[PDB]
Parts: sequence; C-alpha cells; structure tokens
Amino acid sequence: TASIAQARKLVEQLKMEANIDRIKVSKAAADLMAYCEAHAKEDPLLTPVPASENPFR
Amino acid sequence: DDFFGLM
Amino acid sequence: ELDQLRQEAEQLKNQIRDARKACADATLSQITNNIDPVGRIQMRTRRTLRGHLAKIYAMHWGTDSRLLVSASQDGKLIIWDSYTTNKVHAIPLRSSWVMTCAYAPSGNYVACGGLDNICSIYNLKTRDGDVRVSRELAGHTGYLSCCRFLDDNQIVTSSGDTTCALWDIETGQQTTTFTGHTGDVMSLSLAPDTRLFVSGACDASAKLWDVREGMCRQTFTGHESDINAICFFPNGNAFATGSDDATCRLFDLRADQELMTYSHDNIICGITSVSFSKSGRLLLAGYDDFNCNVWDALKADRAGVLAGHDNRVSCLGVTDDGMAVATGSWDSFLKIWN
Amino acid sequence: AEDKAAVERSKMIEKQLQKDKQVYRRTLRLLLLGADNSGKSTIVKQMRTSGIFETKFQVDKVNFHMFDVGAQRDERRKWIQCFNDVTAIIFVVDSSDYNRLQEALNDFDSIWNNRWLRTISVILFLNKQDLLAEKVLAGKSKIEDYFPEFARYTTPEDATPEPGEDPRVTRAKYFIRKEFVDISTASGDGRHICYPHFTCAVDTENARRIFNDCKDIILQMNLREYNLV
Amino acid sequence: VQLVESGGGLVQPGGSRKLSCSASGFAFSSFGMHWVRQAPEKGLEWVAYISSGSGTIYYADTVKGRFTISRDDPKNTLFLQMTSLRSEDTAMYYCVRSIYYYGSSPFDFWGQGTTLTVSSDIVMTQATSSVPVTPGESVSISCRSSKSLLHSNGNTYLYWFLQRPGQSPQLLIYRMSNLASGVPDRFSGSGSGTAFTLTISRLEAEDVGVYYCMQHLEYPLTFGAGTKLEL
Amino acid sequence: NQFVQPSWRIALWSLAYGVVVAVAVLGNLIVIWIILAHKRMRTVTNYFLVNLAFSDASMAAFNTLVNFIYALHSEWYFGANYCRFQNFFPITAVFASIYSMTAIAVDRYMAIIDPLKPRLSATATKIVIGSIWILAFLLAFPQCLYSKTKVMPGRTLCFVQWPEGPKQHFTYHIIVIILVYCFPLLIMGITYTIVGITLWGEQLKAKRKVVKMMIIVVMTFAICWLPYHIYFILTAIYQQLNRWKYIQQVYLASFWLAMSSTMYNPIIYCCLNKRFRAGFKR
Repeated sequence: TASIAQARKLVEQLKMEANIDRIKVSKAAADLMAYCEAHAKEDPLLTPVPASENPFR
Repeated sequence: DDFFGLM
Repeated sequence: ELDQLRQEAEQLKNQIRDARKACADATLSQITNNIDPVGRIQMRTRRTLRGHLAKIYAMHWGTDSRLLVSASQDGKLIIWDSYTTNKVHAIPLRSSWVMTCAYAPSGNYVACGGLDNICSIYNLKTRDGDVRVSRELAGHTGYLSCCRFLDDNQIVTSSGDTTCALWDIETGQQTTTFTGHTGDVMSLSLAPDTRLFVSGACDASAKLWDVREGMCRQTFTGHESDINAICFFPNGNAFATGSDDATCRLFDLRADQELMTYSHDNIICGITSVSFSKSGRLLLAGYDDFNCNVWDALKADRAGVLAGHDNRVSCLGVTDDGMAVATGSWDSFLKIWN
Repeated sequence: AEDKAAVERSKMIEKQLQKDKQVYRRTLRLLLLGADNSGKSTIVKQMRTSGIFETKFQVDKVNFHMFDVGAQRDERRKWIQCFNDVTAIIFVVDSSDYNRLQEALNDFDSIWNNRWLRTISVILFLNKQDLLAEKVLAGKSKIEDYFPEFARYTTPEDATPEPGEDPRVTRAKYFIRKEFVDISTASGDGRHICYPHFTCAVDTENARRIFNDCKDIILQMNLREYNLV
Repeated sequence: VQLVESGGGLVQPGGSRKLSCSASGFAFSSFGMHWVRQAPEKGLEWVAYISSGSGTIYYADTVKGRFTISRDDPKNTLFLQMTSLRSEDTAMYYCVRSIYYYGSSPFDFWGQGTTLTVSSDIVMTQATSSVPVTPGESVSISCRSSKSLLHSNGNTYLYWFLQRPGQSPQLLIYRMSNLASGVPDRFSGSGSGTAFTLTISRLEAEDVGVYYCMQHLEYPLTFGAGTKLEL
Repeated sequence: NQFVQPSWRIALWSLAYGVVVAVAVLGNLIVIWIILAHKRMRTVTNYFLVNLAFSDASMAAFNTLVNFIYALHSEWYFGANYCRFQNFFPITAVFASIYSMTAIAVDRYMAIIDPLKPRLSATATKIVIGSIWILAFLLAFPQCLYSKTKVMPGRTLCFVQWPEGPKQHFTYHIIVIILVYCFPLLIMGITYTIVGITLWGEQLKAKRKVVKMMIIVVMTFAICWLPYHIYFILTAIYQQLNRWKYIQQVYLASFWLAMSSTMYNPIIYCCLNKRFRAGFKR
C-alpha cells in the first residue's frame, strides 16, 4: 500500500505526458533550421568577424 | 716539438 | 495489485511511443541534405587564464560577455576580465569540492556548490569592498551538480539526491521541489524565457520541467548512459544532451522525441560539457578525450576540433553575444577561443 | 578608473594566489572510505545534512587533510571523479564482521578498478582487530562458511611479527589480508600499490602509519617524475 | 563605512604637521586611498595617492618633496607627513577611497576633513559658477576639458561630484554615464569626448551645492572650479 | 717537426672517438627531443636533464671533435680565431655538464630523503641552470684570454693555452681540480650514498636498480676524470713532459675517458625508465 501510492505517481505522470500536443517532426525540424538561417550573419563563430570588432585580439 | 693539449 | 498499475504503466509507455512514431515523418538528416555545410571552423586560443591551482570544474559567463567566474577544487572562485586576463575577484570558499558555478544575470551575485550540499550565494557589490556570502542555501541531501540563476532572488539547484529545487535567496528556503528523476541529476539548463528548464540525470533521461507549476511536462528517453551535460537551443524549443556513451542528442519539445545523434566511431570518451552558438548552428561539446569538438547541429558532421588542453575538458561556455567560447579543463587553465 | 590600477589589483591577487599554492602543495589530501560497520567515525576521533567532513591533522610538521564523505546517496560513480589526484584513499574494513566482508571486498574492487582512481594508492586499515581476536579465540563463528577456501589455506612462513597469540588468529588475519591483496596485485598496474595495516579501537599510531605510507607514495611519485624507475 | 581624520591647527610656516585618517567599516587594505584638499572659499585640489598594497604612490607637483603619504594596513590608518608648510597649504584635507577593477566606482566615499591652517596637466574649466534654481526645474551643468577623456578602451573618464553646504563631497556619476549607488535616478549624466553635461531632471532642496567635476585619465587629477547652485 | 702519427693508429683512435660521438650526438639530442617536443615528459624536473644533454652534446660536438683533430699529429688546422672560442665554449660545456650532475644529485637527494617537501619551482630551477653556466663561463675564461697561437714553421704545437708562466699554470689546475673534480665528487658521494642507503633497505627491485646506477655514476666519474686533470697538472708545472713524444697517447687516453662520460646519461635513462625506451624505439 506504501508502493501503491508510488506506482500511482508514475501512472499519473505518464497520463499527463500521453495527452499532449505533438506537432510533426518535419514541422519542428524546419522551424529549427529556419532559426539558424535567420540568425546566421550575427553568429561570430560560424561567420567570423575581422580583427577590428573582435575584442579578444 | 711541443704538444699543447686543450681541455 | 501492483501489476494492475504496472501493466497500465507499460500500456501508456507504448501509447507514448506510437504517438511519437506517428509524428516521425521526416528525419532532420533528410530536411538538411540540401542545406550547405559549415566548413572547417578553425578557432584559435586567444586568451589563456592562468591562476587556478587544482582542476576547474565549472565556469559561467556573465551577460556583459566580458566577465566570467571559474570554480576550481582548490577551493576558490576567480572572476576574470576576459579582454585583459585580469583577476577582478578571488573568492575563497568554505568547501574545496565545488562542482558548479553560476554568474547572476544582473551581475551582482555569484553562486557555487558541490559536495558540501550547499549553494552559496556571494554578494560582489558590497559597500565594504570585499566579497561576502549573502546566503548559504541548505536543504539538499546529495551533492550539488548545477545551479542556475533566474533573477537576483531565485535560483534552481540540481543535486544528486535525484531532485531539483527552486529556491528564494531572501528567505532561504525551497519554493518548489522537482521529484521525478531516479538518478543523480547532473546538468540543468534554463530556457531563454526563464519559464521552463531541462535536467539530465544518470537514468539516461532528460525531463522538461515547469518552474511555476512544478510539474514534469515531458520526459526524453533516448540515451544509453548517464547524461552529463544539457543545453537549450537559443529559441527554447530544442535542447542537446551530452552523455557517457559518446553521443550528443538534440531533442525537441513540440515533437517530444529525438532529432539527431552526434556520434562518431572514433570517439569513445564521454561528453562533459555541451553548448550551442548564438544561431544554434554549432554544437560545441567537451569530451573526456582532452579536446572539444564543434559539431554542426543540423547536419551532424564534425566541423572542427579545439585541441589545446592537456587534461579533461569539464567546462564550456559561449557568450551571450556569441563572440567567444571559453573552455575550462583539469589542467587549471581556461582558454578563450574565436 | 585607470587600467594600470586594475592590473595592480590583479597582481595583488596573484601574490595571494602564490602564497596559497605553497600551502596547497605542502598539504597532503586523503579520502576516507568505508561502510557504517567500520570504525571510520572513530579514527577521526583518535586524531589531532553536511555532505563532506574535513579533518586536519599534522604529524611531523606535515599537514594532512582527510575527507570523510557522508550525507550522500548510495551510488558513488559520479563524485568519485572529484577525488582523482588525491594522495591516498584510507579504506577501512571491519575485519570482525564475517558476513559483510564480501561486500567490503566488492567495493574495494570498485575503488581499485575505478577509471579515475587508477593512480591513487589505497591504505587499508583492517580495523577492529581486538574484535577479531576474541572471535576465533571463542571459536563460535567460523570463517569456513562465508569463505569456502579457508580450509585449504595455511599461514606463510615469513610472517606474523606478533608478540603473543595462537596461529588461529594469525591464519585468520593473514587470510583477510590475502583476499584484499588478491585484488590489488591481480587487477591493478604498477601505478598504485596497496598498504595493509591492522588497526584497533584506541590505537594512537594510526596517524604515524598514514605518514609512513604517504611518504612512500610520494616517493614513487617522485621516482617516476625523476625517471628513476 | 566611515573615514575620520585627525590633525590640523595653527602651524608656523617653517613647521611640520602629520595628518591621519582612521578607516573603520570597510576592507581598507583593498582600497587605493587619496588625499584631496580644499582651500578656503576655493575649489578642490588633489594632493597625494597611495595604492592598494603601497605600490604606485603619486603626488601633485605643488606638494612633491614636502609631502610624504604613507599607509598602515593592520591599524587601518592613512597618513600625510608635511615637512615645510608653505602658506598656500591652508585647506580642509579630505581623504577619499578608490577601488579599481572592471565596473568599480572610485572616489565613492569621502571623509569629513581636517582644517590645517598655516599662518601637461589637463585643465578642466566649468564656465558658469552660479546658477539660480527653483525646486522643480531641470538644470544642466556643463564641463569642458583640454584633452579628450575618451580612452581607447572605450569609456571616458569623467567623474561628477556634489558638495552640499557644510558637508563632504559625494560621487554622483562615474565614467560620465554610470549612476552611482545611492544617488537617485534624476541625475542623468551624459556627454561627448571633450564636452560634458550633468542633467538634474527634477530638483529638490538636497540638490543645492557646488557641483564639481574630475578627470581620471592622467594622474594629476585636476578638478573644476565648481558650478554652485542656489535657491 | 714530428708527432706525425702513422695511418694505423689514426684509424684505431678514430673508430674509438667516432663511436663516442655516434652514441653521444645520436643519443643526447634525441633526449632533448623527448623532453621538448612532447607534453607529458616536459615538466620542471626534466629541465636539468636538458641542461645536461645539451651541454653533453656541446661537449661531444665542439670539444671532443675539434680536439681530436688537434690531438692527431697536432696540426691546428682551424685558424687563430676558433682557438679563442675553443677555450671558451667547449671548456664551459665540461664544467656545465659536471655542475649539472651535481645539481641533479642534490635534486634527487631531496626527492628521496625528504620527499614530502616541495621541490624547486620553475623560476628557481632556471636561476640555478644559469648559475651553473655563470660559474662555468667564469672558470673557462682565463683560457680564452691566454689562448696565444704562436705557430712555428709547421703547425705542431700551435694552440698554446698558457704563455705566461708555469707557477701560475699549476695554480689554475689546482683550483680546477678542487672546484670541478673534488667538490662535485664529495657532493655526489654524500648525496648518492645516503640515497643509496635509503632505497636499498617487486617495486623494490626497481628501487634497488637505481642504486646500481648511483654506484656507476660516482665511480665512472672518479675514474673517467682523474687522468684528465692529472695530465694538465703534470704538464703545467713540468713543462718538460710536453716534449716526451708519447704524451700524445697519454693525452688521448685521458681525454677519451673524460668524454666517455658524455654517452652515459642516454644509456642510463633508457636502462632505467620505460618512457625513454619507447622514445628511442620511436
């Protein structure tokens, strides 16, 4: 009865996870690559800046 | 030989 | 009558699985075959921060992208000026086994914790001129793994008693405790909108929590061993997990499954630190193989190796403007890269 | 706020940082490990929710840090990496409790075969020897049941520098040492060596045994760095 | 925090007198402490400086040789030993603390002052020496310098002050834009590379005093004459 | 004009001295490569080991190679400017290789006798690497000042090392045999025998192997260097021993033994250590 209240906590958390909204993977993977193309030119590691506005040189 | 050897 | 709740637990565990395979319609490696690659990102060590005695276990950048604090197991923090390699502060700690470090986003406070099971907040803006301990947050059973500030009066502390906890620095007690994990919670990354946070534990499971409600919204079950490092994507809808099975894994929240697998056959060593760039294109990951790698987050190809350290890379951090990458390791030196 | 006065503060910090490097290098760090049955909580008494206990003591003007790790969870696979590059591991084993000695051999096997404690030497303190002397001089509890190969073990010749006892307690206590060096000699390299000792309840020489063994541990750390091996 | 000074009195002009400031309430050994004097019915003028750890010790050229500054970090004292006391050294000698790191606010706390009555440089010029104000207006005190105070690291080094009648000067704005801790948000100081300003948006009765200025680029720290407000 | 050696002894000395240099400069500057070009074996302790192995390589390339040609049928074939250098850097490589071995002996003494005391720092080891050379450049200097090549019609006996007087020439080679032979041998005889007592009494076999080295290093120092210094003492006061016409043989046997000490440290560090054996297989 002690672990019945603990096994019920696992089946109540799994019920709150099995009833959520899941968009398609092709919608979530396209919205990830749309973020990297939108912020690519302000990424100083992927697109390096010159030695003037680089504060570490 | 003379012979002056060096250190 | 436990199997009546154990066979119903396995039925919902497969009903989760068939709800995810219905959404798995296109691999991210299929949508990103025609996207151009990145190229050989060749970074160079710009600064080297010397002065720590023992191994560095944690660093954190500040939001000004110039100051950083670093934690070493000789028992002290050092706030560095990255453009000068100066030492702004050197704060001796009570314990010598610090495993986490956190610069507050305002800049006034700094935190540390470890095997003492205490999160110790430090006031840097005192009118007396010295750094003093502001609050000494006790209440975790196991060791402290990660602390992350949300504002100046709230912190989220990961610990190895399988729990995370949201605190209150003024009061000194727990606002809410997060009690879903069955293993030592090792890493923790907040969302950019500070409303959710993920936590990777030693049950090979990352869990997305809600801060205000205190629930567990999603659980992510892809890894094969202990997740050591977690990091949110910059848009708050994805995260990467580093584990001891030599695999980084990018997940996503709206689809609730795994997306890519940044693995290599040559790499057997585990991941200790993981971090994204500003655009979310590069996934810089620190390894036990003495060197960091620069994976590309959309193609899963190794596009660069940072190989300047002579021991285990345990810390990694990209600034909030994406300018530099700092990398602390067990040779008592940090290195700032471009 | 001149930058010249900012680098003067940084070179006042490095002067303090250099004089805490000299204290740090002159201080030897130890790590107590052992179960609740062992007298690990009593050797710290015999020496001169908080999750770590430091115990400082000096013998012969050499500082020693102990770290009795407590208030933790059961699994130790994660925080045992923190105690890499420590000078020694004091492992305390209760030599009186026969039934729980195999799990003392199992977690000694975990310390000795850990990937991070590869270089670290273990100082075994086979504790509670007076509780072991009274157990085979009473003859009630037997070693042959818990360990089946005690019936075919005999005492080695060049051993037992004890004043007075019968060799029943000597064949007992030298077999418990033999089982703990079956793990150190087989599944280990020449980078770290065990040091078995026999310790009691009130035994004031336990800080001298650590000092003599740590002097030998640093001696092989120096013989390897001076390439004289 | 507290900085109380001792010394002063009538001194003959060939005589000597040692001042002493006793720090109590802050970590004195981590602060680089100054000496700034104020002649009667005149402005402020810098005298000496000793760094954190008795390192860089800098004097003004008008007191060099005669004046020796010293420090005692255990007993938390700061001295100023004068040897030959010329008659222009009649002043009220203030003792200022100044800590120097990234983001610090130097010249943040001033002492009360002792009265010692005896019986190239970057010139800072404040134009208007008296502004008539009423409580409620929005005033702006201008400031000009000889050399541009914008250093190559990125921040100009102007420091604003306020000396209320009877009291000791307090810091308002450090590095020309940063509001000091304890100062209300009405003081929005801004400016250019060689022309500066301090805008008080709504004036109260506590805003009445002599508003000085200071540079911290070159080490002879030259002040201004002071824009005095009156109501 | 004589000392013209026949072709059968110029071969039997040359296959003995070429094989000295062929173990030295093929064994010493592979040891600087092990220490410099790597990262694990590149610590503060090994800085004396590259001070010695560089000074041994100078003692085997500049000293025993140029003075071998000048020893055979003497014939100083190197002009009158290199003789001022021959008595400066090849002689200071002798005294820097000897005072290095005294420095490694007291470094290994404090690494064994009081092992818990922390060793010399990275700045303290360089202020004593250089202080070896300053004490060695100061002592090789009175031979650079007096190197007066007064050659005859024929290059026999050109590089004279001391043209002032014999009573001052004896005193220089007594204040060398005290400072360079007698004082380093008593330091290496007190340090390495207290160390040899301690290590002597599986891994104890590797501790009883380093005392076989310290018997060799002391007693291939007192034997290898003694006919060297005795030759320059017995020639300084007794200048009539220069014209003995068998003085060429007894010089070359005395000089071979002193330069046989060059090749010993690469052999010693490989017969002991396993990280240096793999560095020679690679």
